[PDB]
Amino acid sequence: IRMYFEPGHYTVMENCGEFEVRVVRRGDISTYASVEYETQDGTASAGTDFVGRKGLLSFPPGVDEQRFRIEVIDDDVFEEDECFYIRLFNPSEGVKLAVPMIATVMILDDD
Ligand SMILES: [Ca+2]
Ligand SMILES: [Ca+2]
Ligand SMILES: [Ca+2]
Ligand SMILES: [Ca+2]
Repeated sequence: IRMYFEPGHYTVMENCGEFEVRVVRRGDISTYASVEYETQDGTASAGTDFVGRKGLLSFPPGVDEQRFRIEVIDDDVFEEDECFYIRLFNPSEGVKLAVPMIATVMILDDD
């Protein structure tokens, strides 16, 4: 069992409100599996550019992907391109992560 981000890169608009992130499970599909994710600060900041999130992604037997939305924080203040990262971790017993196993998000400014 392998798990990774697909898409691994996300290009998002500051006005976009929310975007879906997607993690995929490959190999044996027949057993329950899970992986934890957590946003991580980059040149973009939790609290000011996006709202931080940590979670558990559960894959029941038979399901090979999980999606989750992340909220982008809009404002009226000019910036240039900025990144933050979502990272995977604590995969359940059978699981080994593959690349990408950290997703990259660029917030394109609009102001
Ligand atoms: Ca910023
Ligand atoms: Ca911003
Ligand atoms: Ca804006
Ligand atoms: Ca802005």
